Amino acid sequence: QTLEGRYASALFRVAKKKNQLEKVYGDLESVRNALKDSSEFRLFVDSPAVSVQQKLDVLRQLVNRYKFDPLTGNLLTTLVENKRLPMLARVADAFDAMY
Amino acid sequence: NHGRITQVIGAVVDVHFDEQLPPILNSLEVQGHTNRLVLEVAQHLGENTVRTIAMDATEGLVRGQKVVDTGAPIQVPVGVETLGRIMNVIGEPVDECGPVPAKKTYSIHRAAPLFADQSTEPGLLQTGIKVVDLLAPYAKGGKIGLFGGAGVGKTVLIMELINNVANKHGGFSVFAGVGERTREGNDLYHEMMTTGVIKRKKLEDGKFDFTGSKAALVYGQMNEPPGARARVALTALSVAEYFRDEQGQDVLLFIDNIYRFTQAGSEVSALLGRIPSAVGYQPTLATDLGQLQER
Amino acid sequence: NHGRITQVIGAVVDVHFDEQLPPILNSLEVQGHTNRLVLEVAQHLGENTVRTIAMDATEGLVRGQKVVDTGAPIQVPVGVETLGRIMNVIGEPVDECGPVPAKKTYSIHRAAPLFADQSTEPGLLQTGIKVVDLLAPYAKGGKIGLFGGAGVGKTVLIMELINNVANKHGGFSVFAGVGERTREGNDLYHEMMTTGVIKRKKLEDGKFDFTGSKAALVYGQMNEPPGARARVALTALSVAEYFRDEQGQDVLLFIDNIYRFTQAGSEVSALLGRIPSAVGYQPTLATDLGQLQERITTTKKGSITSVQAVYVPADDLTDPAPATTFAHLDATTVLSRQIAELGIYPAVDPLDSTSRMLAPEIVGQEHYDTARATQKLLQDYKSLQDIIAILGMDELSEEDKLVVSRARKIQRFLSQPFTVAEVFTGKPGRFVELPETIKSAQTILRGECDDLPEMAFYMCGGLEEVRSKAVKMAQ
Amino acid sequence: EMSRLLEERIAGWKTQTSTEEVGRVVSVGDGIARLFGLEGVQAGELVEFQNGMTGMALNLETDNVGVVIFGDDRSVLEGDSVKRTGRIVDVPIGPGLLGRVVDALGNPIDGKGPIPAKERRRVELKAPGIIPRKSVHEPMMTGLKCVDALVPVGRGQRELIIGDRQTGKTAVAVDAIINQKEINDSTDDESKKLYCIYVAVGQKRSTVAQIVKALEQRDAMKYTTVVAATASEAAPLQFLAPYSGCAMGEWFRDSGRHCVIIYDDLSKQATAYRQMSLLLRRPPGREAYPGDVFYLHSRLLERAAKMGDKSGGGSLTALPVIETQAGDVSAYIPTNVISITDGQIFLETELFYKGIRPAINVGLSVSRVGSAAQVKAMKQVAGTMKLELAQYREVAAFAQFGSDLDASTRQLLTRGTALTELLKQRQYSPMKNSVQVCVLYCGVKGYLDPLDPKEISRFESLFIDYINANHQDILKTIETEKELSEKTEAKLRAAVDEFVAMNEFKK
Amino acid sequence: GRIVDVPIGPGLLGRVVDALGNPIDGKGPIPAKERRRVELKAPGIIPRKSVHEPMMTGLKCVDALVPVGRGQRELIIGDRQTGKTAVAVDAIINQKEINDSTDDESKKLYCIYVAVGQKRSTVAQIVKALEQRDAMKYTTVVAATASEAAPLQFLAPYSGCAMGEWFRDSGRHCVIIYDDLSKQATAYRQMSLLLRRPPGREAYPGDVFYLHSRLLERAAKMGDKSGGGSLTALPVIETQAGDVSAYIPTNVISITDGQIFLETELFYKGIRPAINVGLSVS
Amino acid sequence: KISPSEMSRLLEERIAGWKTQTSTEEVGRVVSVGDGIARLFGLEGVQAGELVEFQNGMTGMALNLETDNVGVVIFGDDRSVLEGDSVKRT
Ligand SMILES: Nc1ncnc2c1ncn2[C@@H]1O[C@H](COP(=O)(O)OP(=O)(O)OP(=O)(O)O)[C@@H](O)[C@H]1O
Ligand SMILES: Nc1ncnc2c1ncn2[C@@H]1O[C@H](COP(=O)(O)OP(=O)(O)OP(=O)(O)O)[C@@H](O)[C@H]1O
Ligand SMILES: Nc1ncnc2c1ncn2[C@@H]1O[C@H](COP(=O)(O)OP(=O)(O)O)[C@@H](O)[C@H]1O
Ligand SMILES: [Mg+2]
Ligand SMILES: [Mg+2]
Ligand SMILES: [Mg+2]
Repeated sequence: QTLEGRYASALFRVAKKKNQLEKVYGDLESVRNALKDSSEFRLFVDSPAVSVQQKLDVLRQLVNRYKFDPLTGNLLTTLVENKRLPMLARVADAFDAMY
Repeated sequence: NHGRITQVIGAVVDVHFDEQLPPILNSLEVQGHTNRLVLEVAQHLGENTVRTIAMDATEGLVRGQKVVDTGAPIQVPVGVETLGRIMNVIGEPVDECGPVPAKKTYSIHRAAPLFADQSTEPGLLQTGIKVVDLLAPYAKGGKIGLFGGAGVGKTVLIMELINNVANKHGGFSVFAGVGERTREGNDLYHEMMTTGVIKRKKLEDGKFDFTGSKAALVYGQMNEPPGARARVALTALSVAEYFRDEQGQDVLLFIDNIYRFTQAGSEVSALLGRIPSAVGYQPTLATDLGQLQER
Repeated sequence: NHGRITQVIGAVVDVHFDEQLPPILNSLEVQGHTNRLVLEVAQHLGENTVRTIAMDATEGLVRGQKVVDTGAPIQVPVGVETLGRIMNVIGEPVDECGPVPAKKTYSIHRAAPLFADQSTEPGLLQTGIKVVDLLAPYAKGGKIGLFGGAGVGKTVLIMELINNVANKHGGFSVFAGVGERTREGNDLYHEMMTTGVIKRKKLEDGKFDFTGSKAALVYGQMNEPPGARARVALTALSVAEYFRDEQGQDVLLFIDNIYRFTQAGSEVSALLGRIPSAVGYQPTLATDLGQLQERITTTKKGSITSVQAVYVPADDLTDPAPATTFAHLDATTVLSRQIAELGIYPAVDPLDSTSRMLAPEIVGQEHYDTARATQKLLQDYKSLQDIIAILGMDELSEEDKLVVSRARKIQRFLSQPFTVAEVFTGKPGRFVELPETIKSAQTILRGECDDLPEMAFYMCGGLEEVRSKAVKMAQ
Repeated sequence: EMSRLLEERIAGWKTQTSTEEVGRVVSVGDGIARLFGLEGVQAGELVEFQNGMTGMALNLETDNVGVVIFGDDRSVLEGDSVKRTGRIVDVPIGPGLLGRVVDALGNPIDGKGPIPAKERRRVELKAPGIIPRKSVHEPMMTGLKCVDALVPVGRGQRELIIGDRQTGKTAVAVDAIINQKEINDSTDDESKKLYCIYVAVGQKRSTVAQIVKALEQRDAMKYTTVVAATASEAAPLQFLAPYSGCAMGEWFRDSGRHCVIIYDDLSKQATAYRQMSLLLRRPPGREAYPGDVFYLHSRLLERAAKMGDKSGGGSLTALPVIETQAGDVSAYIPTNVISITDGQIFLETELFYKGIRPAINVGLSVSRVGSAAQVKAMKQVAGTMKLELAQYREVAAFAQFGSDLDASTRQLLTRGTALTELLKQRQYSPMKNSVQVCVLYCGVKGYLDPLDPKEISRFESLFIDYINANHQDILKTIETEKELSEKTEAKLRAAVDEFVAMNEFKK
Repeated sequence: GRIVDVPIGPGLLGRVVDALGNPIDGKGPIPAKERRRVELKAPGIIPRKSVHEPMMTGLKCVDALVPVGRGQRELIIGDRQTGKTAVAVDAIINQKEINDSTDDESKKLYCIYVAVGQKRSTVAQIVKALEQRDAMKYTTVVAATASEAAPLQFLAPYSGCAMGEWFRDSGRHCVIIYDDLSKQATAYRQMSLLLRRPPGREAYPGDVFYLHSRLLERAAKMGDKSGGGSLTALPVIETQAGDVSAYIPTNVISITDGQIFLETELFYKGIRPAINVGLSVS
Repeated sequence: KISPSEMSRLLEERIAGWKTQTSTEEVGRVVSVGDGIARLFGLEGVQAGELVEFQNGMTGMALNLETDNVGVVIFGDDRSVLEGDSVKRT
């Protein structure tokens, strides 16, 4: 329904369909834990001083430096393209609320 | 800078830049179509996006079209070379006589004179007309209402004021047409060329030699969009401020019509989505009229 | 329970609680602040978030400050200890005489009395004013309205009613100042200390003894935010409800102006996220007023007489505020600027004014008949204003000329010099009983005073003064 | 945990973390700005932008901060850095502003140097209460006959100067300012001296310059400071300037010094507030004005007060000015202000076009304070003058029939016409109180009834010069005793007789 | 699962109840077993007939120059303090003689007084005036006062129409009076604005016409097959400055079978009731 | 508040790494219809005041270019047009 609901439903569908579920689930859980523990990733998401290019670059570096599937990377690129990165944590809860 | 158009809503163009946004009131030149299009910034919105009012028509524009930032507001030329010519809000001439070869350019958005640089001694203006100097004496630095339409002899009064102030006080004059009828502008131009207020002498090669004249013209045509009709009086006002400051001589400014300027401001405020005031007018009415009249 | 301020918009504060929410109308105290800022809950918004209206200025608040829930709504003290003492909306005294040592406190918000607990017994008041005693008799135990613009004499009329009623009352009384000038508040305080309505005494040890007082005071004035103006009348109503419930004694409540209370809502609802109504007023313009007025009512326990001054912006009686307020009143008094420009004071328009206690089953048939004859006369005079202005009195017949004479005479005769006006008028006050008014009106209507001039009825009270003034004017 | 990654890629991430004292602009437009950051910012706090421009932290949303810019929206860009000054909006006060023109925020413009600083009293403070306040019991010498006589202005009062444009409002203000020179120079004690403040809001800059020049000519800037927020200036500054002037006067009020503040015109301030409100997308009301206009003017005016014996004893008058449209005072803003003030001074265009200047009507002009704001010497005369003018106003409907009318009516018309021609005054020519008393004593004793109306002007002037040459003792006795005893009254009658004897007039 | 409904029957007669049938007289509950839905479809074109029986108002100008029938919907429109509630209460009081001198329910006229926006003091005064004349054994009252929330003021007239439809369909004539309807419109505006619905003219919705049409079209004169009952309506409207060019008066004038205008000039000239027999029609 | 790109048929493509953006600047898909107005997603390249053509032969004028959609006025009735239709530039 909601924005995070839309993104979570799309990810749930595409994860149940093609790739996996446990991989993306653990990825979202790790991301949420990093958001709630680092205390700077949250500000990196919320701050507007960070350019879209720097955002995408940091996201791809996080992709490479961690166990990461391309579906979550496309999700993050989409949320950046639509100015919905602050809705990451909420979206994660939806992906955790489907369990 | 270089940016891209993100959307077009009639005469309201929203543009995107990658870095170093332009300040407000700056000018932006569109690249990729004829009929040179100038955009005046009016509002920042976020996402490195700005909103702009167009000085001309927006038909034929495309999203992603490239835009350049001039780095300063609309810059009108100034000098004794602007005498006898006609000019639009963006300084370009519309008299089909060549370009204005001026050695200077002034912004149309200039801060008013301060409290210190202002004269406390008022003084009349020796026109040379009996009824005026007797029963309704004018003043320097003043603003004179002229309640009268056509069929009364207004244009001849205008030309007489110009000629008499140029002869005696040695000061030039300026005429601004704020959304005037075009045939009226042609009639005024021909009447000026006839009465000697303008001296358009042909040259051998085919150019013109605007010798000692007594008035510049700045026409904002009725067919022009809102944004142009609202920024015409400032153009003529800067052209006159040039003579005031460096030349140091008294000048006469004629605006025909002040109300039309108010209408243009109200329209521009309605396009940008600002909530109108009491009688439909904009909420920036007195402020804009003061930004104008305090100069 | 502790909470955090998340958002601040002028006189509105959105707070966030973690564990448990407070109900609506509950009071919240901000801790990291100079004064005692109190917040009244108004809404719930989800995410354990709450919206509140501030009873004082929000300058100095921070997104992160701590807030404490008191667990109950605003509590105002009650008793005979509030008498002879000023108290703001949160009960804090601003009289500079000590604290209020009252035992019991009532909530600002109370449900109105029920249908069965009402007693509509018709009585009358002795105001001493000719116009209201004749054409708009005031009802003992009912609501009374004084409608007018700015500069027509509402405050002077309320002060006159205070001098002519409250001092001769015996029971208790209350005055609520809702968006009025602080100057007149101090003036009323000192006039009350003068007339003995407030009996202040300074003990040797700095304490005070207000024993003997018969009037409380509640003041939320123009120098206050809207939240501290939309909750003052409720404070005064609690203070009066205590008297007419437990004490069981008649009380007089005076409100200046009630319109300010609605105005505060107008400058609040925009911030609470509500769609505006016709003239920017609230959609809650009627319930927020009816919930205030229905608490004012005579019951089987006691009685509240009320005298409310109702502002009328731009002299427009079709405004939603006075239009709604008209439905809640038992007696009405509409002041006019057109009549004040003629020097007539009180500038009461006797045709727009009306009442429910004018029927012959309450007042006699001589009173009723005199009032109705006077109204007919004044309406017949009003009907000729256009033709007099255009053409002139000469076009009129003789009956119409007699009508015009008697109408001007009875207009000028319904003009009384009050006692409180002596400071800017000089002429002494004139209390007037009802039978003298009725006899004078009967004589003027019959034709026993056509010989007299027109300027002999101006500020004279009875008729003996009119005849003496005509004698002195013959010279 | 992962901060090294952001520090490596963003190249400067560690500095943008502390959003508690530094913020970043996001949007700009219509005088409003949005900031991200400044979590520890107070409401009403002053904020400093990158290019020296300033603003007020108006709204504290959940994440963003809505700011009002004290300037034009061209010195503020999206991306600019924003700091905290750490204090609420404040202005300087005390001695040091005297003789200095300043903007709304205490920044000078007359080009004479910087200004010293107290602890910088705040702007939107709360007014006093009921106990420390006191009733008005002493006057404010304005220097106008009609005002000082019939519409007396007290010291601790709020009287309104209301009238259409081009009627002599600023003239009344500047005369009130100028009349205080002799009273101030002759005392050297700040308890009796009266300073002043003149706040211009939306007024033309040329007029302010002319006023300052006229005050400097007459040495009336040793004790005045001017606060200019003109039409070219932004709307927030017009909205402020009244509050800044009142904050400057609160120093005199609390100290025990007496000050008078003049507002030119308040309606302009209301218009500026309407602008700022409509640009914040707020819902309009009557004439598009919001509901917070009454609160604006009432916040402003309730500070004018006469403090008590225990709060120092100071005072603060206020002579707000309002421009109507076709004399309509049944409008919204005039009625909003009439409900706030303690009086009213009306001005008409008919009387101003005829020639009657000052065009102060007297049936509509009122004053709640009244005689308490007068001395006994002026009471004894102004009572009779007010009564006679009331009679004249009553019986002027049938003035053309004066031949058909009795001698009483003709005498009333003659006395009223003489008084009406006596209330007239020139521009920048006030009068002392004793001189006013003497002139009105001459007037209300039939010495002007036979005299022709047009002569009454020069008569007055001559009479003044006479009493400034020989009868200075009478003037000092009136100024000291503040009363017209029988001895001074007889002396004055003898002087008037000698004057009418030694001088010739048309009748 | 229940749609909002109210009780109906003769148990309401002599009782004062709120918008939902809950009593407020303070004497006992409501003995009624059958309920009725509040919002309902009005009766169609076929189960109706022309108006032929009169509704004796007790007044002279009304009964003579502005007659009223049984099955009619006649508006009582005027300014404040002009004699509208008095007209309605006289109409109620005139029926006690007609009802006492019979035991045929087909000829008796029962009455319903709906008080929207009024204060409880006024409703108590009206109840007292009716009890003083024994005019309550055939009336009931539905009090949705000012302290009562907006939804009750919005629902009270429909509750009264539901209570009267029992008489209409049972073959017993009834007359229902709405005091004032405009107050109901104001309550509806409040509810709709607080539900974030968008406004229209004078901040009202567009559904005000539907609101009053829904309400007044339920008044009808049924045929001999549907019993032959009736439900007369006498709504009341308060205009401001006599402006019947406003939005609510215009609608309710265009959906009624008559008008009884009341003026203040005539009220003070001596004409009481202040019925302007020119504008008033039937 | 949702964008045409945020509907739950395209995000199933973006999330799946589908990069089938080869749909030219000429072709777009109708997103909304009503009262003689249509709102499209695509046509990044259409000029203001330009004519566009629908599946069923009807034509319209593009007036309100926006960052996420394109506003079109129809030279006919809306019964012909329905959500999901294709639009091409002339
Ligand atoms: N006593 C007076 N005698 C002669 N002229 C006067 C007098 N008082 C005022 N004036 C003249 O009236 C004119 C207007 O003066 P002033 O500026 O004080 O009026 P105003 O109401 O403030 O006009 P504005 O609306 O522009 O502010 C001036 O030319 C002034 O000389
Ligand atoms: N026939 C009548 N004769 C004399 N007086 C009447 C008559 N009818 C009504 N009145 C008087 O008119 C006044 C108003 O009564 P009523 O209750 O009818 O007011 P209204 O028209 O319903 O307006 P509102 O209820 O809003 O105040 C009362 O004083 C009443 O005595
Ligand atoms: N009886 C009266 N006699 C003389 N003047 C009056 C009288 N009543 C009112 N006024 C004048 O009208 C003004 C009304 O002010 P106020 O008493 O505060 O009424 P309001 O509250 O309606 O503004 C007073 O200043 C006074 O000069
Ligand atoms: Mg008052
Ligand atoms: Mg002025
Ligand atoms: Mg009624």
